[PDB]
Amino acid sequence: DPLPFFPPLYLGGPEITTENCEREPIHIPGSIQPHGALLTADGHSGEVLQMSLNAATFLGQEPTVLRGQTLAALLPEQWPALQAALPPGCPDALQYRATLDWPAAGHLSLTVHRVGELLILEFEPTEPHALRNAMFALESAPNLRALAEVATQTVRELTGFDRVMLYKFAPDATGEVIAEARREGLHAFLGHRFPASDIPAQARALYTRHLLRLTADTRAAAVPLDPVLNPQTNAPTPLGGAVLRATSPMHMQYLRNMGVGSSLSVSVVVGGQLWGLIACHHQTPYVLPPDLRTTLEYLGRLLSLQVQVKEALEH
Amino acid sequence: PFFPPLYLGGPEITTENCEREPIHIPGSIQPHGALLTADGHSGEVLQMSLNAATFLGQEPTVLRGQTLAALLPEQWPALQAALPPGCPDALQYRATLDWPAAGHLSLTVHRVGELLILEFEPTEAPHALRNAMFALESAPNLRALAEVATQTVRELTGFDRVMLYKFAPDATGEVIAEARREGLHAFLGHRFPASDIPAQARALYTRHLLRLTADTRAAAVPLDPVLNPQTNAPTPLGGAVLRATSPMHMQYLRNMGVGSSLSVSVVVGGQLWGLIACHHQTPYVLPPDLRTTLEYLGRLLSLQVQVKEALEH
Ligand SMILES: *C/C=C1/C(=C/c2[nH]c(/C=C3[NH+]=C(/C=C4\NC(=O)C(C=C)=C4C)C(C)=C\3CCC(=O)O)c(CCC(=O)O)c2C)NC(=O)[C@H]1C
Ligand SMILES: *C/C=C1/C(=C/c2[nH]c(/C=C3[NH+]=C(/C=C4\NC(=O)C(C=C)=C4C)C(C)=C\3CCC(=O)O)c(CCC(=O)O)c2C)NC(=O)[C@H]1C
Repeated sequence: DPLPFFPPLYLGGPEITTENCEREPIHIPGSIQPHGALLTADGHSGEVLQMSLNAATFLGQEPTVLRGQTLAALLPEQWPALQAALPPGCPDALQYRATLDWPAAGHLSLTVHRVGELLILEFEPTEPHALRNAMFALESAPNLRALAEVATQTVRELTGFDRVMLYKFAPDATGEVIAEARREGLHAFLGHRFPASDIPAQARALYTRHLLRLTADTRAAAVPLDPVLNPQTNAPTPLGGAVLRATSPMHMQYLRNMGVGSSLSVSVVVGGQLWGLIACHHQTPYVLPPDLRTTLEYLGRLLSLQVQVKEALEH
Repeated sequence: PFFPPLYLGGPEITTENCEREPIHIPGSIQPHGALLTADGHSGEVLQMSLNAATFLGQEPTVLRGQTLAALLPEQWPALQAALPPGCPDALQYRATLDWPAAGHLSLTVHRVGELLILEFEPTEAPHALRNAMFALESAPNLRALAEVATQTVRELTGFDRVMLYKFAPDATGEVIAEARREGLHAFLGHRFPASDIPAQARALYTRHLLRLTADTRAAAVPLDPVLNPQTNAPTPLGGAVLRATSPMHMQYLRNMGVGSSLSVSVVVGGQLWGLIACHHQTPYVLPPDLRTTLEYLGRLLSLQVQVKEALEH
């Protein structure tokens, strides 16, 4: 039965059990994963409102100094570019990316998107023809099976992940592993099917709009935003569009129990519906840098197109 | 059918026999790169472009005996695996060579039956592609998508004019969006007859998705031999971007005052929906890595055109 979200934990909401799965407001956890930092800022003035508690250590500045400046002063070269790329009223799915040379922290990748009157800024550390070669190989795959196999093998070669599966949704939202590339010694998940509650309904809706999400370390504690609520609204900060957003504790226990240290997945979206997932596992924690993740994002789109094409060749 | 090419004493091309020019077998290439053909098994260099000596820095005869194994040691096994016998002519493999004579070359290979076609071009060596991809996806409708696409391509390439040219059901073409330098004529809204892009050229554009003319006044460079030794027949060059452009179509560019021209197929439901069409007033060799960006954009636009057309119908 579909039911509306509970309030999050920090607003006195209940703790999540197997009973109330579909009602966890996973998009507003009030916290991020510790391998990057996040700031929120007023979309018109550029006043800095919220920051992750670890921000001082990524950005090399005291909180009170950060919060006391506008983005115009903090990001003089990027602030006008942000404002042109992310105009008021734009969708929350639109992202702008730049690379910064920050004194204390080396090269940072900056990813920005806009939710209403809020700008959300994510900072992460950042670092030949493999993509072009893959694009052509995907297109020349003769059928859906060969496409799925080429796609899994390519992603594994690009990333070094221990296990890469193509996980396809059935009409009842159960899912099945239809191809996989895996490290020697791992047991096969090929042909196994998994029940529709394994990836509940509010996560599938979110995965149709925001196409990549990850868990770099399944044992890492989440880092709170400070303050936790958006001071504009005294309400929760929407993080569904932020790759740094903390992962559901329910989902992290599910991965730990499987022996997974690091998890990543790309959505494959066909005709406006979530067709499947490029799902990756690593046994140890593992951070895939932003520019490599971009390659996977591009492959997500290519695969969406090629899945349509291969399936049309099939009636 | 097709007329024989000129160099096999076929008729010269007019506006009476527009549909019958064998644009895939011109026997020559554009001079900003070099092409070798080679045997699929032996790696034996069978044809070369008369200009190969320039790019490769090799005494002419040296090449036309040697083997790819010898000539490209690191690459030759990769090719063997990447382009297995029986693969499609559409499948391409690329690498960057740090080659003694020329700082860096791009190498592009595909296979047509028993022949490997190798293309060499100068090359080199950020977020504009990722930023463009998200911009295309958030365009609210087909019109805005067209506008974003043309603007994005112009910004990435510096081309004087970028158009989105859409085919009607009878192959009548219409410029539905345009991004252009100040002080050019506007081709926005204009329609053009179907024979401007003749049937045999639309079929080729459905399979091989990027073509260009780097300099509309440059002479083609012959293949030597012109005929493939294997077959004593013309080498198919339809999947080669270095392939010489139809003199008929270069005359049409010169008469417009274009000095360089590039397009990308937008393919939807197995059919040619439209072209990303680019103009430069002067000669312009777009480097291979930037062309790759446009090739990606072509696929992304193909996806988004279907998405956007579905939310009208
Ligand atoms: C009562 C709650 C439960 C629950 C919640 C939940 N699950 C996700 C997301 C995912 N669950 C996945 C499950 C699988 N992993 C596999 O390897 C297989 C099969 C081989 C299955 C079925 C997957 C793949 C995802 C997507 C993310 C990923 O790829 O790692 C969420 C949302 C997480 C978030 O967005 O932060 C939630 C809340 N899952 C259950 O099984 C029950 C106990
Ligand atoms: C007797 C045959 C004729 C003919 C042949 C021909 N045309 C092409 C390719 C193209 N023609 C194009 C025409 C236009 N360019 C524009 O900018 C506009 C309008 C604003 C039109 C109508 C285009 C866009 C192409 C595609 C290639 C490109 O982007 O430059 C070929 C194929 C050449 C090749 O692939 O090597 C041929 C044989 N064109 C005619 O107009 C008649 C006279």
